[PDB]
Amino acid sequence: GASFSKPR
Amino acid sequence: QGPAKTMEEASKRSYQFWDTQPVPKLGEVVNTHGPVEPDKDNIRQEPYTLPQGFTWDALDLGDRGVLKELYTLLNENYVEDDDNMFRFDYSPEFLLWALRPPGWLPQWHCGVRVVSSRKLVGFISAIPANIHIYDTEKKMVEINFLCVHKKLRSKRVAPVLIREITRRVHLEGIFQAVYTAGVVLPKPVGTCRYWHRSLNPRKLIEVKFSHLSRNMTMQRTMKLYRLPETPKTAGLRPMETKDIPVVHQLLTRYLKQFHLTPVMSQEEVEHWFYPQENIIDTFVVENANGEVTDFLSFYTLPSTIMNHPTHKSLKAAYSFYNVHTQTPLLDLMSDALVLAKMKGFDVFNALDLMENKTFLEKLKFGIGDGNLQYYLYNWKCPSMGAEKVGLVLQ
Ligand SMILES: CCCCCCCCCCCCCC(=O)SCCNC(=O)CCNC(=O)[C@H](O)C(C)(C)COP(=O)(O)OP(=O)(O)OC[C@H]1O[C@@H](n2cnc3c(N)ncnc32)[C@H](O)[C@@H]1OP(=O)(O)O
Repeated sequence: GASFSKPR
Repeated sequence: QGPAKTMEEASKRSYQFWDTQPVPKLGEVVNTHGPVEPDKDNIRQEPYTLPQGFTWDALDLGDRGVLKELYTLLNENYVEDDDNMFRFDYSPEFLLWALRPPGWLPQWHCGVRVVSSRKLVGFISAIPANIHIYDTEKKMVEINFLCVHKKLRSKRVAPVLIREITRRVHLEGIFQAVYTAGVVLPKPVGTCRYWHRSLNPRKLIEVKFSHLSRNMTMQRTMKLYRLPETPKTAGLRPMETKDIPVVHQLLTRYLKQFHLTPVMSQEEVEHWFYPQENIIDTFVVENANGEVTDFLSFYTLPSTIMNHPTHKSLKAAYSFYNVHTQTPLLDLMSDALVLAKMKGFDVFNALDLMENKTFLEKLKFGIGDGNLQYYLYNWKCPSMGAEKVGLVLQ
């Protein structure tokens, strides 16, 4: 979905 | 001139492009349900003008060479994490899955090339989707894969791409769209957050995708995330062709409880769920009576690890649609983790939408730094909590 997340 | 990650930071920002578009303003609260503007009965026939030296080109993804050019554009220029450490690495065969579902149109695979070299430097796509939003079902498109080459950024090429795909969708009689992004734009209908479940914690920590929890050793971290070798749910097996109708039935009934969902035909269910190795995995629960009562699914989307001498890629699974009627959702997702570990994934990602908050903390997911904002184009409706979003994009 056009959002690259990684853990905070 | 730069993007925003938070709603308070975005409220001090100016949106020169999005102020011109039929979307609600970031500041106003939406009290109604319906289109922002009436449908147009005359549509611009000519493509929007690109800056000098660039040309439109519709990409035939059935041509292996052209598909590979798109793979390379995305591999080198698509979305990164906010620290510029990882980049999506959609595979060619995944791209074909995501871009040629039932009803796909060639003009909706909208490329930009340099005239002289033919180098592909821009892309945007639309695919058709029937969308249920509160009490309205409507034909829309889903926009995805908006990408501008790094060397062409900050030159107002993205607004031209958006207007050109809008025009091409208008020509087919469609006036609403759904899309997602990690940045805040006018105006989110829902705000979701990615969570991450470590499967290979040693690799994830070495590449600094993850970090050691406060007062936790690596040994402890390995034991914490250890999973069984095989799933536990009786009768769990891969989806087969004979399961297409019941998977469609289960999904359709399950999605009624949310406020933003797809409405899939049986052919769309076949496309989005029938297993394809290294693209989409779907497992059904066939019980002691031979009835399919549940299913889990997740898609394959690795990332490039930028500038790393040894580890070049991270294999990630993304939670797709998980439907439970007889098996607890917690057990279903536990088995999804076991299956992903078995298939070599390094991490399992899931959003906090649908009922996912009921299992995220229990199954040792950790919260991510990325929001996933959901948006509708030319549709006014009140925002909703993440738990009411029932739509997952590729
Ligand atoms: C009826 C049918 C309707 C169909 C259309 C429905 C709408 C679809 C809308 C698109 C849905 C995409 C959904 C998925 O694909 S999200 C995928 C987004 N892709 C990436 O993040 C890939 C990596 N980044 C890039 O390739 C570029 O940085 C992009 C292309 C993102 C911007 O290139 P660049 O950095 O060179 O910017 P610019 O100078 O050309 O132009 C900046 C203007 O554009 C606004 N902007 C920035 N990012 C986005 C964004 N992600 N969605 C919408 N707008 C965005 C920006 O705020 C500013 O507007 P304003 O701030 O002045 O107002």
